[PDB]
Amino acid sequence: ESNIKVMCRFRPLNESEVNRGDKYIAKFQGEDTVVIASKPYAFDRVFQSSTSQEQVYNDAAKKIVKDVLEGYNGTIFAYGQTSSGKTHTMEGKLHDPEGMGIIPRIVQDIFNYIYSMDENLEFHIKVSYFEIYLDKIRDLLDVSKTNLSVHEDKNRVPYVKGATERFVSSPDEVMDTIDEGKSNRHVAVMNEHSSRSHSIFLINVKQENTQTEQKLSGKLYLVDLAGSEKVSAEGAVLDEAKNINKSLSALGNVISALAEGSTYVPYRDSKMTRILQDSLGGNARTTIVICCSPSSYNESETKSTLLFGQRAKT
Repeated sequence: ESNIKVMCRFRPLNESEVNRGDKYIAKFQGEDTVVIASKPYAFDRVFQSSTSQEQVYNDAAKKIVKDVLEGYNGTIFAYGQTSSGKTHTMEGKLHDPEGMGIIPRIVQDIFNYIYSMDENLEFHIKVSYFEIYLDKIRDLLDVSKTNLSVHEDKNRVPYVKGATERFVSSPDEVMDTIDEGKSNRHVAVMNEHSSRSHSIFLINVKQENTQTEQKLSGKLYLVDLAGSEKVSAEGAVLDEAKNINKSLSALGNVISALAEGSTYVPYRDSKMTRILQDSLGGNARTTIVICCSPSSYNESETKSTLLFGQRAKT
């Protein structure tokens, strides 16, 4: 009923960390569940370390991509604490086909589809890239715009006023756009390269059918979530933490309302969920990719992650 799928990916394992003296802590009872500290967590799918990039994309994103090319909206969330493998899962290696993670594979599927239609279909792809930072909407493609707003049009379709829309005509133009924006996202520092905001990448695929003169329009949102911080330097990083946690809780409330089939879903309680209202719940398709470390050293954070993912399971 909810249309939301939660998928948990576990990472290997690496040499540097085996030499520190860590245990694997994660046990699997089938395609379903991960068991950590004797507690079971069931999801829509659990990927162990042997699961390839391509098969993660196939399970998580491929049919969402098809649906947007058929005129639907969709959303993919990436959640994980640092070193959970969130970036390997979402981006991977640029031009490596085995290889590349979810986002470049999406871009590759879209343009293959386009190239294979050629005659019959005319495409215009608009991309946007912005972050939710300290509850402000900042454009990552134009840093001069640091405080945008969300609105609804006449048919209650959400839009970000003033956000940069770039036309793109090839996979390279798309990845370039991603890179420009990454260079502007708020990161920091006792972890390391720690996102201090949520990022939203929008792929808007507009179609016109040559033969029939009929238009199609689909929105695909790629949301990279900053991890919840258990922070009590009591200054700007504090404000960052409290905002990250609130927005995650607001998202979790909506996610949970949808998963439990609530007749009222509280989209209004945060800027992100207002932005995502036509692409999260209803006839939209969503995958939540939560990334976890197997390491014993990470055990409480992957627990934090798993429980957040559970807010979304029916």
